[PDB]
Amino acid sequence: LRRLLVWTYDPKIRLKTLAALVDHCQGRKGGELASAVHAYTKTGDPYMRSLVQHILSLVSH
Amino acid sequence: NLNAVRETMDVLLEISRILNTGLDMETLSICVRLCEQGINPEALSSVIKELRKATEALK
Amino acid sequence: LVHRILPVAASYSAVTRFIEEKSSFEYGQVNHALAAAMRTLVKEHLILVSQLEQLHRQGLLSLQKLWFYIQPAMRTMDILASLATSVDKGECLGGSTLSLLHDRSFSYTGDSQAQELCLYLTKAASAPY
Amino acid sequence: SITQLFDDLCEALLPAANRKRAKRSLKKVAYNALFTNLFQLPARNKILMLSFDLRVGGLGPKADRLEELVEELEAVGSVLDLLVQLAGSGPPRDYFLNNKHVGRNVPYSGYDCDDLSVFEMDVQSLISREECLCHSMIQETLQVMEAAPGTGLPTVGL
Repeated sequence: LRRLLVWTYDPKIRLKTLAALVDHCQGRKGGELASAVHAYTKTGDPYMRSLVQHILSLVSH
Repeated sequence: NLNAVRETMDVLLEISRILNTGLDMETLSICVRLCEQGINPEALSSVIKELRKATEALK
Repeated sequence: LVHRILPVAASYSAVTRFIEEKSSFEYGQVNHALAAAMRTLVKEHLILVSQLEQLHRQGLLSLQKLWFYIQPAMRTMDILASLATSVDKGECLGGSTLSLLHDRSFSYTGDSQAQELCLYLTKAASAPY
Repeated sequence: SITQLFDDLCEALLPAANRKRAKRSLKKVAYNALFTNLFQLPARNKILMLSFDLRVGGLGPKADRLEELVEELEAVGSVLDLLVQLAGSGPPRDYFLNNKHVGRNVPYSGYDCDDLSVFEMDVQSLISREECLCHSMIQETLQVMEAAPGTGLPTVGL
């Protein structure tokens, strides 16, 4: 419907954090890759505080 | 007596096989040593079946 | 898109050449069990290929479904195609293999996909030792 | 101790391939069932009562052997008392019956056609068993060749 406009609408919003994460951590290594991932967890939205709370759940271990 | 209790251990095996009990040689040795203490065997019949149930509970 | 799918066959080429040769007595008694728990995985590889072909016969396979299917087969077969070309290159006999597999089971401790696989490989290679 | 032999019972009945937390729970299972019966006729007579059902189901020499062994074990009393309570829940030519060609002065009864027909059934059970193996080897593998891919392998979970 609507030539895949509505069907890929929901992924675009999520990609607008995943692209932010790869742009943001560029040129950072080490224990600052626990700081940069924690900083993006705090947004105010559950849709991106259940996505970076999973990336963070992997970087914890 | 050590001659006699090896032969009685061997004859004891056949009547545990043909009565279709779950015991093999190792469990037969465990059970003959356990009954030697003085435990009532009608009680042991339940703990062996409960072990064989809860073993299958894992797999 | 084909060159995205080609890494599966490239990560299959450097697996069977270990199993189908590097297991014999001259090579030690340690290349045996390495080719005795890498063979089960290659059996699994051929299992997956046959299960795909059956769907292809019913008109139910194209490049995209194949592309989704092979991401489990290039996140797992690539681990093997990395380990195999480092154990084979350089004489890894006895404890040197087991140090290399305590180095490449520490290379994955933050992935958690490949860590269990490396532990499985060295838990079969530790048995003759 | 006696409570230590119950750990060895858990050791034989569960082999190792986790495997350090299951054995204490099975040890609990071994202890918890022993004392419920303790809160709440000879021995060889039950052997005869079980040899009877054998003879009802045919198979003569097996009953003749079961009675043969308890007769010489009376010529360990508490361990056969366990076997009669564990019965029937575990895992389980000759040319002198219907072949009268061998022997010395063989018994004269005329002929046979009524046990010679149950001498083919003695092989027919084997012929019916060794085809059930190949039914259960083609089935376990057609359960692999036909499925949606990777639902019998955890490789999709990698």
